[PDB]
Amino acid sequence: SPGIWQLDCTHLEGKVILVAVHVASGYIEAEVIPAETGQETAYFLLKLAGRWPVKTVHTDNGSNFTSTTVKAACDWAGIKQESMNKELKKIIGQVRDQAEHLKTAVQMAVFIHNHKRKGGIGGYSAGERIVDIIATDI
Amino acid sequence: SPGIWQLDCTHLEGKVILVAVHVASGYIEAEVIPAETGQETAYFLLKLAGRWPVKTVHTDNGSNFTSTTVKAACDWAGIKQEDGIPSMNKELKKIIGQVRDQAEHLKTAVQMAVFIHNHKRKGGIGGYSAGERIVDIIATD
Ligand SMILES: Cc1onc(-c2ccccc2)c1CO
Repeated sequence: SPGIWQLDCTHLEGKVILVAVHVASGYIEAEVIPAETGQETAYFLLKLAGRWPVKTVHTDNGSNFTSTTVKAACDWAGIKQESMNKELKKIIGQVRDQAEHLKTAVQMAVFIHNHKRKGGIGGYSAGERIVDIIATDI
Repeated sequence: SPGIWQLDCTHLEGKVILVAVHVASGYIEAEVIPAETGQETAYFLLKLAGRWPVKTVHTDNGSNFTSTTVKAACDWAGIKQEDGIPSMNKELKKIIGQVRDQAEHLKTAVQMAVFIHNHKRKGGIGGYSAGERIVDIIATD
């Protein structure tokens, strides 16, 4: 399960957020982009794979995955194509106040989501789960 | 020393590459930006700090770091900003030169070069890559 990611889209304030969730830990990355395009997705995946060892992404059916540029990026990076963010809507809502731009609220919420300890003393954050899973794997 | 990151910039084809180096591992993260503004740096650091446990940052003390926007982002994320504290730039431009022909746009070749830097075995076949060192270094349990 170490290299499996889920990628999905969300539309807010007539704008687009790509969210990737590392499935075994619930760790996320997100970015706001103007539109859900092949180019934008492919750049996103390339960033992702250069940072974590991505093996497989699960995506929705959308055209932005079928593009020639996304397939070239996947081939180049060795990625094979095949709810956790409902919390991210919520966190985006709780911090919307604290910033002018959406892209800033998005990133603040990613920070909050990844650093938040689940459970009591002895708990782990998503950020800690992902690094532990990967370290263990090696 | 595990939460220390150095920030740096490099220029190419007349655009700004913002680079974050994890000091103890060599792991790099990088984005191409329109210009070295307060806002673009703050946005960069905030994305960084949401992805890794960023305790400290060293800067070249460029003017984008003296901006209130950056200092306010560091604050929010609990990062200690350390301006003026002393290449990767050369090694990265050379890797960029090797993949440059495979990408329409610079930004894309930047992420390809980051990927290659992070996956490269350092030393012999018995060794480990930057991507491997950082997780090993950062893993708490
Ligand atoms: C080989 C290999 O196997 N896993 C990784 C890796 C890459 C990025 C982050 C963490 C691990 C690598 C290269 O860095």
